Parts: sequence; structure tokens; C-alpha cells
Amino acid sequence: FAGGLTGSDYGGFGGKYEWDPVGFSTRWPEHLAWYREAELKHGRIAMLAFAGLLAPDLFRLPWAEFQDSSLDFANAHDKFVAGFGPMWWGFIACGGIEYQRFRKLGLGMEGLTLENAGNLGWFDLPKNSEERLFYETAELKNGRLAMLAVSGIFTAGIFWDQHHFPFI
Amino acid sequence: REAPKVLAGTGGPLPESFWDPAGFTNNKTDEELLFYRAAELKHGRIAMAAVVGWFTNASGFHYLGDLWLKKPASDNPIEAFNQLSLLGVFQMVFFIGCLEWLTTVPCPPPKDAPWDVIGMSDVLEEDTDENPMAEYKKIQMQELNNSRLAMVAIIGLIVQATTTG
Amino acid sequence: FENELGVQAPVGFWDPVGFTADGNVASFRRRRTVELKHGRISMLAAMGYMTPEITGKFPGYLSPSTLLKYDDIPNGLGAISKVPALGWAQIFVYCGYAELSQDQTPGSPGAEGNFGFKVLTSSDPDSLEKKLASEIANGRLAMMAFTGMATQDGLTGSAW
Amino acid sequence: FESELGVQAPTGFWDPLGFAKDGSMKAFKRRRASEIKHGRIAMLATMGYITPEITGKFPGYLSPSTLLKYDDIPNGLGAISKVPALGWAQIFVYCGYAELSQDQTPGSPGAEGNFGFKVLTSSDPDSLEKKLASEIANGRLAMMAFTGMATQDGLTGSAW
Amino acid sequence: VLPYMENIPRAIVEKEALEGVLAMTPREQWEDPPEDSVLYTLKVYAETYGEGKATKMPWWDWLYMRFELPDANEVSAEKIKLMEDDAKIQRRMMEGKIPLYVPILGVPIYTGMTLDWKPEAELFAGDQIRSPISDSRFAKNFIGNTAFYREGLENWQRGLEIGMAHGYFLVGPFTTLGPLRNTPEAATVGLLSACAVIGIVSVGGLLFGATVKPRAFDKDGATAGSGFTEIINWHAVGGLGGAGFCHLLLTLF
Ligand code: CLA
Ligand code: KC1
Ligand SMILES: CC1=C(/C=C/C(C)=C/C=C/C(C)=C/C=C/C=C(C)/C=C/C=C(C)/C=C/C2=C(C)CCCC2(C)C)C(C)(C)CCC1
Repeated sequence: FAGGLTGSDYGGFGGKYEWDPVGFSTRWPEHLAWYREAELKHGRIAMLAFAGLLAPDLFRLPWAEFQDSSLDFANAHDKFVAGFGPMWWGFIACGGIEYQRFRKLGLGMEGLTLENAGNLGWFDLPKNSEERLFYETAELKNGRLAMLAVSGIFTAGIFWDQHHFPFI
Repeated sequence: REAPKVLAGTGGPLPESFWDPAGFTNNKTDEELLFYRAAELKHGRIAMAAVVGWFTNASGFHYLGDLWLKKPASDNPIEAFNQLSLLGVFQMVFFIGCLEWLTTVPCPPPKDAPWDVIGMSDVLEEDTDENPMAEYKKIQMQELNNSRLAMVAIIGLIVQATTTG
Repeated sequence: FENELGVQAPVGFWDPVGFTADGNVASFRRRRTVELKHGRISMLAAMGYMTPEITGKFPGYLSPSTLLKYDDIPNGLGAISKVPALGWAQIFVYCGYAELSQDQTPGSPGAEGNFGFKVLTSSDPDSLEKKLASEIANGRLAMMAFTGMATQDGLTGSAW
Repeated sequence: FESELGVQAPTGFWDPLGFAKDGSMKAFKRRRASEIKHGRIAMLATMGYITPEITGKFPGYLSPSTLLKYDDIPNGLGAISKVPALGWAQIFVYCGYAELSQDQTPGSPGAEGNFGFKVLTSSDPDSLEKKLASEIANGRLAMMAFTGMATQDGLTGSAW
Repeated sequence: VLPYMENIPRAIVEKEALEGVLAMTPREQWEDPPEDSVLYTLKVYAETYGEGKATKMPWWDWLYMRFELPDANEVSAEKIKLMEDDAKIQRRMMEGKIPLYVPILGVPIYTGMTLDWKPEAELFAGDQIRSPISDSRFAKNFIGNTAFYREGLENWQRGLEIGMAHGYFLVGPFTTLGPLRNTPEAATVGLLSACAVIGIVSVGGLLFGATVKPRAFDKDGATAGSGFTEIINWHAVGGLGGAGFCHLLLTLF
């Protein structure tokens, strides 16, 4: 009836939030699993990006780095991508992880049904129903919110420099 | 605890959100609860009007008092009111008193809806399911929610002023 | 009032002077409420006295208009003054919302303590009661601990 | 109503201005509740004037942070501005809780002056009327004495 | 359904589009749609195209057909049929209770309330229509409690009250905004002019009572127009009184 996926749920004002104006679910239901995988991956990457905007301001990691001005995150990409360096290695690592995703799904995304979208092995879902639902909706909400947030940072702390947690 | 059925799902965060956290509804007859709703709606309408008056006084739209004072009146609505002559203030008091008299002695409000001072319940039908555009309960809730919000907003304006400037 | 929360291993009848009528169901429900509340507030207060000194105070401003970097505020007690009244008012409005959102009138599910903060949202398992008991025991310990810490920094400078 | 606790003996049903004609009951019931409460407060306040005059101002500091030895607060009018606004807020909160306790709503056991003190519960020795009527008569007398006392305190200038 | 609306290829029209066209078209309209209707062109293209008929068409004719036929969504969407059904139910209901719009900034803005525009007593009466300005309880008890209509008032009381109101009003526009504005006797001249206007309108009311004899206020027996004439005479008296009171309040204070 609905998108079938978990989504929505635990929404403010009570009830559920089925928000889908363009109706990408109804118009293209075959790519609904692809949409869920994209949403989950984008949310996870955005949350990791928020963590990578915050923590390097604090710790600055072992090895060479450790500099100071190489944390502006409007600049840090170019140094570690130049000279065939750490950014390339991270690209290779992400490619390998998503190759594992290919293998689990079965190449060409011949899997990707509406239960394994984002399941991505790794962590184990809680077998309890209400826990599972609350935890999944928490992941989805934190995901989308960090996507919108990280986008806001990568616009604002670019037009007005800032480049530190206040971003204002 | 549920609504006293004379209010009957007419407010709260949601429409059916009987919210009283003080026992101001229990063991009270229907007339008293109707009085509470009439007082809430009158306070609201007064507030909702007062907020607009404040924001149109604090935005420079302060004629009729620009002419009375024969000089630009203060944008601060409290100081603008203080600038008014006692003749004008007591004219306002007398007009509000005449309005309150109108809705009590010659034009008493309906017994089952004391907030309906205009007596709008004698020309409107109701919200019914046959009506695709039935929104009378919706506009009642709009009035109530904006009333409750403006009641605290006008106090925020008044107490924020005269204590902070 | 036998199988609720307080019963545990060392004690579980600890009431030298309370249970005045040994009845007053409403009184005991209100008392379990204040128990859960005071417990939660004491735990948050003990953490806010525990997170500053080890894993040192946050880096930032907390009031960029008035330049009140998180660290320079005194750890214990004395923070009640230097943190601006704007921030204190916002703390108070958060507390007022958190209490007045769900109905605290006795009888309601929020009256007995369930505020709808089901993080683990234990789906009524056997885990429910043991989580409740751990919460209430740590609540009592936290109340004692924060009274001790408040006394300590009331008699000796900062929190220690 | 012509037989309640109020009618003592020196004056009978003393209603010179006819507030009782067509006894509205509920009106009379709540006016009796107001009379009881006002009399109790008047007795407490008459104490709060005549006892600090003979008995010295409290041995203590009142406000530990703003040097109130109880000797800089004079007995009578003007102490309203001497006692801290926070102290006034706290005594106001005490009275507010004491009333926002057991309800005194119309018809409730709190609506007839009954609250649950029971300091003098004479064992029904034809004396429940004695204590009730004595409380009411002393309430009237203490309210009048309070009015005279405040008029002396302000008119003359201080205390008595 | 009709034989030609069966197994129509999606190229000519969508299945949802065909269903919407049928929904928005009256049932008796089928089998012979009018030349200007969508169903007629849909029928004409339904034959000569599909199944055993012609399966291909030239590009220009395809463009013609696409221009002349609906495309389901945003043209024959289910929401559009819902809105049309709502509109027809509305027009059915307005023969009866009418929704209340108010022209705001020159465009009618729906309020959310629906009126009882249908008259209470006489359906075809042109002046028994119901409006909040003329049929709400405030209007009924406001016009009904005025001196001209208030119950328990003698004719002289109505005249006196109306006259006091008129006379107190009329002194205003004459003391200021007059020939003798900036003079010490501005109030007195205004009072004289207000009394003159009250007298003139009272003579006019006497003329009306002598000619028309309204008879709306006459008691039992009596004569036609006696009540109205008494009302006008006491209106003159009250006008003098109210004008004098206004002049008194102007000279004083
Ligand atoms: C506010 C206090 C208060 C209240 C609520 C009552 C209430 C009552 N009294 Mg009571 N009484 C009071 C004070 C009060 N009394 C005092 C001070 C005296 C001593 C003079 C008495 C002596 C008295 C007698 C001897 C009897 C009653 C009786 C009654 C009952 C019936 C009369 C009635 O309807 O009074 C209604 C309540 C009032 C009229 C209080 C209004 C007081 C006005 C507002 C002020 C009076 C002047 C004041 C001193 C001005 C001070 C200045 C001020 C403006 C700042 C009723 C329950 C009769 C009874 O019990 O019958 C069963 C009865 O026989 N009273
Ligand atoms: C200014 C831009 C804006 C923001 C920033 C914003 C934010 C959020 N909206 Mg919102 N919204 C609008 C605009 C904005 N919304 C508009 C114009 C409408 C009218 C069409 C509208 C309607 C709803 C409804 C019906 C729901 C809703 C939701 C949430 C939600 C989830 C919170 C939570 O559940 O985690 C968040 C964070 C759900 C909810 O109720 O939140 C209380 C939900 O059901 N919204
Ligand atoms: C503003 C407003 C309004 C209103 C209006 C109006 C309508 C007004 C009017 C007003 C008026 C219009 C008033 C009047 C008054 C009057 C008076 C006040 C009078 C008096 C008189 C007298 C008192 C007389 C006496 C006498 C006699 C009787 C005879 C003999 C002589 C003598 C003098 C003794 C409305 C609501 C619409 C709305 C908006 C606001």
C-alpha cells in the first residue's frame, strides 16, 4: 500500500509521514529499492561527513597530517588527493566495500529487493520488532537530517569561510 | 481523563488533545465550561487584534494619534498609548464598555455558545459530511489556536517592553 | 505495593518512617513519580559534574555575543551565575516543555514515569523490569551522589 | 441560613447589609470558606506582629547571601520591601502549594474550612461546635484587630 | 462498456486517461458524443486504429491526435474527477445552503463557513434571504432593540430616544465645519443649525405621516398614522433636547 519500506514512522504530530510529493515510489516502483539504497547510503555518508567535519577539528589523526591549516575541509580534499595519496586509497577502499555489496547482491544489482536495501551485512539488526523499527527510523531520520545539514555546512561555511563547528 | 464533552475536542496540540494540567475542568457544570471557552475566545480575539495593533504601531503606521499628538507618535506601542490623552483612553474604555453592554443586555450571546457574540450560529448550518468544503470546525480551531498563541504573544510584547525598553 | 522497582538484593523494604498509612495508593504513585524524576535529574547532574573534570570541558563559545567559552565557566555550583540568563531561561523553557508536553496529572501513563522516551523501546519483555530496577537503583545512588557533590563544592571551592 | 457556626450570642444573625436574603447557599458556603481562611490568616498575622515585638527578631541570618539579621527588617508595614523578593516568592509558593493541595473546590471537604489539621479534635464532647465557633469568632476578632493594628502601624508610622 | 472502447492501444490514449474521460462524461452522452467533446475525438480515433484496423499512422497525423487527445495525468487525473464531483455537489447544495466567500482584494476568498441563504419562511421572497449582517442573532437583537423596534417602548419613548441621538449628532458638523467656525458663538450657531435641521426633518416626518400614514406603530383603534406622527413629534422634542445637551457639553468642559 505504502512504499513498503520502513521509512516514515515515529513521526511528529503523531501518526506517520508518507511524504513523497513527486511520487517517485508510485511512478517508478521497480527502482524503489534503488531509492532506498541511495537514501541510506547518502545518509550514512552524510553522518560520517559531519563526524569528519567535527573530529578533525579536535584530534587531527596520526601520521604526517597534524598540521593546522589542513583542516579547513574546503582545502583538505586536494592535499590528500594530490600525489596519488590517501584520498585515492580511500576511493579504492570504498570501491572494495561496494564490490562486496555487488557480490552480496549478485552483480548488476540483480538483488536489491525491499528488505536488503542498505542491509549491507556488517551490523546486525535487532530481532525485537519495536526496537528494530525505532532504530531503523532513527537511522533514516538522522541520515536525512545529516544530509540536509552537511549540505547546509558545505554551502554556508564556504560562502562565509567559517570552517569550524559554529559555522556561523 | 477526557474532555467534558461541552468543549469536546476543541483544542490542545491536536484537536482532540484535552490538555488541562490543573483540574480546572473537573466537577464543573456545562455553563461554567462554556464560560471558560467564551473567556478564552474573548481574550484571544482581543489578543489577536492587539498583536496586529502592536505590530502596526511598531512599524510606523501610527496615524490618528500622529494627528492627535500633532507630532510623530512613538513607535513603541506602550509609549504611544501613554502619549494619548486621558480623553482618548477613556473614549476607548467607553467604547469597549458599550460593546460589552451590546453583547449582554440587548444582544445576549447564545446560551450554548456564549463566545458567539455576533450570533453567527443562527445563519451557519454546521460541518456536515455531505459538504465537500466543510471547514467550520477547522476555522473554529484556527481561531482557537491563533487565539491561544496571540494571548501569550501579546504578553510577551507587553512584559518584554516596560522591562527591557 | 510489593513488586515494583524498589525490591532488590540488599534491601527492598527500606522505609523507616514512610508509608505513613501503609496505603494511600495515590501517594505511592506520586512517590514513584518523584522517584523516577529525581533519579533522572540526579543522574544528568552527576554526569554534568563528571564529564567536565575528566574529558575536559567543551571547546567553543556558548555565547558568541558575550564570549563565554565553555571551558572558562566554573565546573560546580558557581556556573549558576556566569552562564547568561538567556541560556538559563532556555534551559528552563526546555524543562517546562519536557514536563508539560505529556500530562503529569496522576493516573496518566506519564504520571507513573513513562514519558515516551523509549530509546531502547523494550517491547514489554522480561528485560523491562530489570532495566527499570537498574534505572531506579542508579537514580537513588545518583541522588545521594549529587547531594554529596553539591555539599562538597559548597564547602570546598569547585566540585572537588 | 440562621443556625450555622457564626451565630455566637452577643449578636445573633448579624447581616446588617442583607447578604443572606434569598440565601444563595453556594454563595454563603464560599463566603463562609473565605471567612474561615481569612480568619486563620489573620490569626497567623497577628501572631506575626505581636510575637516579634516581645520575642526578639529571629536569632539567625534569614538570607545567607544578603545579610538579613532579622533586625534590619522592622515589624510592621515596610517589611514587604525588606524581606527578599525571593523570600516573598517562596512564602507565596508555600501558601500556593498548601491550597493547591487537597482541593477546596465547591462541595469538596476543603470548601468548608476542613483541611486536616486536627490539632484539637475533642472526642465529640459537645465541643466540635465549641472549637469551630471559637475559631470563627477569633477569626472575626483577629481580622478586626489586624485592621486596627495595620492602621496603627501605618498611621502612627511604625509597629504600634 | 461500448465495443469501440475495448482494447484501445495505449498509443491512442492511456487506460487511466480513457477511464477519466468516461468518468467526466455523462453516461447518456456515450454512443453519440457531440462534435466538440473529448469523447467524440476519442471515439473517432478509437476506430481506424487498433486491433485489426490500421496499426500505423503518419507522424503529422500522430501529432494531430496527440494534440487532440488527453494525456491522463494533470488533464484527466482522478483528482480532477474528484474536484468536478465536488463542484457538482457544491452546486447541488447551493440550491439550499451556500458556501460563504468574501471578496478580499477584489477576489472572492473562501472563509470556511456555509450560509443558510435559503429564506426561512418564503422560498421565493426576494427580501427574506438570510445573511449574517441581516439575520445573525446580533443583527436581530440589535435592530430589534433599537428605539424604532424595542419592545415595551411607547411611541413617545421611541421618538424621544431617536431625537436625542439625532440632535446630539447634528450639533457636531455645524459648530466646526461651518461659516462661523472660529468664533466664540460657534457652539451656539451649531446648536441653532442642528435645531433647524431637526425641525426640518420633523416637518418632513409629519408630512410623511399625513400623506402615507405608515400605520406600523398605531395602537388598537386610533387612526392611521397616529403612532408614526407621535414618534415624529417626540423625535422633534428629543432632537431639541439632544442638541441642547450637546451645546451644554460644548460650552462646559
Ligand atoms: C471578608 C471577611 C468575611 C467574610 C467573607 C464573612 C462572611 C460571613 N459572615 Mg462575617 N464577619 C467578618 C468578616 C467576614 N464575614 C468580620 C470581620 C466580623 C466582625 C465584625 C464578622 C462578623 C459576623 C457575624 C457576627 C456574623 C457573620 C456572618 C457571616 C455569614 C453571613 C453574612 C454574609 O453573607 O457575609 C458576607 C461577607 C461579607 C459581607 C464580607 C464583605 C466585607 C466588606 C467587603 C468590607 C467591610 C468593611 C471593611 C472593614 C472595610 C475595610 C477597608 C477596605 C476597603 C480596605 C458569612 C459566611 C453571620 C453568620 O455566620 O451567619 C450564619 C453572623 O451572624 N459575620
Ligand atoms: C520550513 C521548512 C520545513 C521544515 C524545516 C520542516 C521540518 C520537518 N517537518 Mg515539515 N512541513 C513544512 C515545512 C517544513 N517542515 C510544510 C510547508 C508543511 C506543510 C505541507 C509541512 C508539513 C509537515 C508534516 C505533515 C510533517 C512534517 C514533518 C517534519 C519533520 C519531522 C520531524 C520528525 O518527525 O522527526 C521535520 C523536521 C513531520 C512532523 O510532523 O514533524 C513535526 C510530518 O509528519 N512536516
Ligand atoms: C464610533 C463607532 C461606531 C458608532 C458610531 C455611532 C452610531 C456613534 C453615535 C453616537 C451618538 C449619536 C451618541 C449620542 C448621544 C446622545 C446623547 C448623549 C443625548 C442626550 C440628550 C439629552 C440628555 C437630552 C435631554 C433633554 C431632553 C430629553 C428634552 C428636554 C431637554 C433636555 C436637555 C433635558 C460603530 C459602532 C458604528 C463602529 C465604529 C466605531
